[PDB]
Amino acid sequence: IVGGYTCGANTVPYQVSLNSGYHFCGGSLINSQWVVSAAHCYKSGIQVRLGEDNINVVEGNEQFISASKSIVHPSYNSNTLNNDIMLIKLKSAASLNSRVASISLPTSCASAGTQCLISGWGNTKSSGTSYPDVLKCLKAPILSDSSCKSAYPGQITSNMFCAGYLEGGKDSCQGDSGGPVVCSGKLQGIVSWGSGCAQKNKPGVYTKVCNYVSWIKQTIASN
Ligand SMILES: [Ca+2]
Repeated sequence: IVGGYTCGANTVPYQVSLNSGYHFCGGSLINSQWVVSAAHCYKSGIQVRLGEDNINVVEGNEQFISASKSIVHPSYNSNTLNNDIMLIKLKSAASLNSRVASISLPTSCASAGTQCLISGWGNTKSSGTSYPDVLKCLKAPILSDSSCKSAYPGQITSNMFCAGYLEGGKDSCQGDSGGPVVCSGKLQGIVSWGSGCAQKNKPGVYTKVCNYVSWIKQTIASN
């Protein structure tokens, strides 16, 4: 997250870290045994880390659970990043409380102008590299589809939305991928892609979760 603020320990209780020997992507806990992330975060051998703040220090609220199965969306296209969503089943159910909690799925899509919370352990610099060890947060609005398509001609599908600031300075970045965009207490987006981080006229692009609710619910019900 560039231009964000330190969330505070366990203030974003649905945020997960995906770990393969190191943190490589975020995700969101949507019930006691399932996480949603970005398909471009797919790899074998994932450990899901819940209850994290400092990802390099054991602080006492963590739960470390290996994945038992990963399901990339059937129509994911790695070249365009259309349908950039995947589900991860945990080998065992997590223990839910105030510091580790699921986030509700949306019943309706969010409209442009709605303010959302984006979080992650990604890079904090738009030029260069500095990775934080504690979770960072950013409040940002959903932008109009017209402005999103004008910033990224020919690249925005119906399964994507833009959020952030056209003036730059505040954005999600590398290492935030897969993490949540939460608006009015519902998971509306997944950190997906952008042209650099925090550049003028190049806001972040997010997977539009409301289009996938049926696929999520059907997949969970049978796996
Ligand atoms: Ca920790």
